[PDB]
This record gives sequence, C-alpha cells and structure tokens, in this order.
Amino acid sequence: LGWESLKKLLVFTASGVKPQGKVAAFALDGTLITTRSGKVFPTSPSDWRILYPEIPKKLQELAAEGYKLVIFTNQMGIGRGKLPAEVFKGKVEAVLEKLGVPFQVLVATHAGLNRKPVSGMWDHLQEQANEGIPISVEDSVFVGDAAGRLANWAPGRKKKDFSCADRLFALNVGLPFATPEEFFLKWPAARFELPAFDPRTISSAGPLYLPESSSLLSPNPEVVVAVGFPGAGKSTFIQEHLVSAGYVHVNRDTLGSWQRCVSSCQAALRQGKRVVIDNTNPDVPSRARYIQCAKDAGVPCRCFNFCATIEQARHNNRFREMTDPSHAPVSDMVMFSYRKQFEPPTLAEGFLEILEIPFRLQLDPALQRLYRQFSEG
Ligand SMILES: [Mg+2]
Repeated sequence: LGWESLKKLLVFTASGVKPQGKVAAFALDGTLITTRSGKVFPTSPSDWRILYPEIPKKLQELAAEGYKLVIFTNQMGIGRGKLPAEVFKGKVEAVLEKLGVPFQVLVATHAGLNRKPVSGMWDHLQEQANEGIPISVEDSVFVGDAAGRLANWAPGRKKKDFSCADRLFALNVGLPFATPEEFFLKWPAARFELPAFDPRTISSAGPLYLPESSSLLSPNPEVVVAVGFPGAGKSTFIQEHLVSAGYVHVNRDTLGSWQRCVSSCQAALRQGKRVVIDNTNPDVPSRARYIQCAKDAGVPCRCFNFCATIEQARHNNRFREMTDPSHAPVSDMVMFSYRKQFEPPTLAEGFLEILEIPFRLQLDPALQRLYRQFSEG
C-alpha cells in the first residue's frame, strides 16, 4: 500500500524506512534475488529466491550502521506491457518480507531518464524521497550484477554480463560500486569493460571548426557540403551558423530525392545565394555531384566534415529521444548503412578546403549534466 505511481516510475517505501545521509543501494534481479528455476526470467510470480544465504544478515548490519536501504531496479517489461505492475508489486513486497529489513524501492518502468545507467532514480531519491536530507555519495554504495564483467570472470560464469548498466549508474552518480559477489561474498574484484565512448569526455569548449585560422562562412557565394552520421547534430549546427547567416538550406529528409536537392543548389546559386547541402553524403558519388554545381557557377566549394563517431551519434540520439517527445528516433540500422558506405572527403574531389566540425556539447545545467551521463548499458 506504500506504493506511489508516478510517470515512468514506481516507488515503494516500506514501513520502518527512515531518511539517511548515506545509502546502501541494490539492483533487484540478479543482485538480491534470482529465479528458483535458473531461467533468466521468472516462470511465474513465485519463481524467485534470495540470491545468496549471506544477504539478509548483511542487510541487517547495514541498517544497524545507519544506511538507508534502497533498491534501484530496471523493469522495462512493465512499460513494454510484458509484466503487469501489480504483479511486480506483489513480488517486491514478498521479497522484502523475506529479506526482513525496511527498504525503499524505485522502479524504472520505461526507457529514458529513469532507466539505469541514467541517474533519474537517484535524483528522485535525493530530491523527492529522502525528506530533504542530503545524501553523501562518497559514504554510500551501489551493488549490482549488470557490471560489464568479462566472460569467465569466475568459474561457471562463462559469459560476460548482459549489461554494464549497474556499474555505469554508479559511475554517473559517483557512487562507490560493487557486484553482489564482491560485496556479499568478498570475492576479488572481477575484470570488466566499459563502453568505448565515455560521455564524460564531452566538452562544451573548444574550437567550432578546424583549422581555427580559416573562417566558417565566406562573403561570396559558395557551396557547402555537409558530411556526417545521422543524429550527429548536423542540422542543428547548420541552422544555427549557416541558415541564420543567409545560406539556403537543402535537406533530404524534407525534399525527398537528390534531384530535388541538386536543382535547389543550382537554382540558389543562380539566385546569387549560398547553399548548404544538409544530408549524410557518405561517399564520393554523392558529394562530387554538389561539387559540380559549385564549379558550374564559378564559386568555391567546401566540405563541412562532422567528426561525430557512430557512438557519439547514437548517444546524441538517445539524449534527444529522452528530452524531446517530437524527435524521431534514428535507428541503428540506419547508422550501419551510413558507416557501410562512408568514405572520407578529400581535397582531391575538388574542395577549396575541408572543415572538420568537432563533436561538442550543444543549454541548461541540468541538461548538460544529463548529456554527459552514460545512457546505454
Ligand atoms: Mg540485475
């Protein structure tokens, strides 16, 4: 009955829970419990057991030491319709009954802000569900099994962890982190792996384009060819810096073909205007084409080569999915098609210069903070 149904979040606060200035927090599935059957997922609402015999006594000690006991569980099956919320609620209370200590439980029912590794659930714990008492991150701890451990991190553990979301949730918040085996059983630290792209490296500063000695626009007409992955932030950059400066905007998600596109470039160049071709432009054929309009009109031609890697683009796309309900998702399939076809632009196709456009932070402090969070386990 201590349940709160919020948007894309469920919170249970057991009788006996008090706010505290430090937290011991756990994932649920694969950390505090596992299936009795051995299946990844429970055959029934009754298909669970406490993961290790040592857990209840550990939790009792933590509580005596003044730790608020908390669960951060990803349960996207509820948002996906696979698992009824009331069934889960019943399961959580029975678990808690068995664990024998007061817990507060936060449940990420959906994709996005609250789904580990993104720190939505921590921020809710802190801002909304700890009665205003500041939590010391350094004195707290997060324990979870989605820890990005390598295959054979232990005997029988022949496959790497399905996910790194638990470790990364801790990394996003700054929480000391352990796996269930390291924490409850005092096993040695297992080897693990983090995603290649680390959003904490994303900088807001830095030059806008390269070389820093050249100049973004020119006073005279010219054709600018944009190159970059889908979701790389091309269109946003172009509106901000070119269209607002007087360049004609040519775009292929809007038009619908490359004929529609080239004739706009020729047109606009007759109209004494400046054109920018805002599409992927993965390969030599695509770009030579717009290079030909430039040479037709006796105008220079440049390339804006967006440096965004595939993981930076994917990251950008998740950030937009999370913060903008109108943003159309840019699917991976579409990412791989570009990559499969990509070949770098070279001065030898006929560019006066190629500009490199670095990937940087696109804006409110809370959204910056969100942007440099790991967002995929
Ligand atoms: Mg887990």
